[PDB]
Amino acid sequence: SLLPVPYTEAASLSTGSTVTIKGRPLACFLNEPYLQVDFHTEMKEESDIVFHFQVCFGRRVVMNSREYGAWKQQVESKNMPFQDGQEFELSISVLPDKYQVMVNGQSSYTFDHRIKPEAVKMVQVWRDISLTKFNVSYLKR
Amino acid sequence: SLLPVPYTEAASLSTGSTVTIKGRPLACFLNEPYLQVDFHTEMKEESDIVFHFQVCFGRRVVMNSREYGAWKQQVESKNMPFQDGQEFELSISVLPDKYQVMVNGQSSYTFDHRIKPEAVKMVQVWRDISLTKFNVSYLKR
Repeated sequence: SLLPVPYTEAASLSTGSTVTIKGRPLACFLNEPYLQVDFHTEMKEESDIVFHFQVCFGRRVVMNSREYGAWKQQVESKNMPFQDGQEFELSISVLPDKYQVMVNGQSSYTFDHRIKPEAVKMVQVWRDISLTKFNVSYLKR
Repeated sequence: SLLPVPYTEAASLSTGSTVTIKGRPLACFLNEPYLQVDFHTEMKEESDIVFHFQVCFGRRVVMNSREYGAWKQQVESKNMPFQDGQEFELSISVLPDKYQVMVNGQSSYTFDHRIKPEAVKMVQVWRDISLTKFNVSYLKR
């Protein structure tokens, strides 16, 4: 749709920041489209990932970090609030201890900080979605 | 790039048909972009899949069929002729007994027919690639 995918935006995060994403899967859930959101430490796509969030729509979600080039301990969830064929609204809030992921207004996943969120310099949203909205909030000190 | 992705084309296949695909991954291999090619029995994306070919670039390839809505026996290969950051040329030939997948001119995967190739009505190419060329040959009786 409107925004380019893969979508990359320079970003800074700290406690109180919110990343808001509105989009739609490009395929029915039977075909297992993916969504991935990565919070990177540099603008380069091969840079480390403080927070990796990968949805296989209809199946599972995996979360991880990639540190000095290596994936660390995977967290896997079978929670699946996303609805087949529907637009979704994803909110990722930076809390003192964790990221909190809201899906269509419902708390759905959390991930404890492994690296300070201040290390983030870039957010990438990619895989099998169209994107109509992306925002990072910058209202807090 | 040039062609829309996801890419869908109505198609017919029989012995001697060749499907030729030229494209490039949208991400470095460290980020595990995917490529998927599905030969469908109807134009609808939820239709059965006579031949499913899914590359996780740098990692593995899985092949399967989806019959009456259900995935059948997965075949997994660790053969990985695709090169990080490079354009690829994929050829899929319909042989009497199997599909043969050539990558950059090199025989790389085969998959025995589970359903007659004459059941195919559509080909879809999707996931994390750009596409510059897609062709189905129609020269044989």
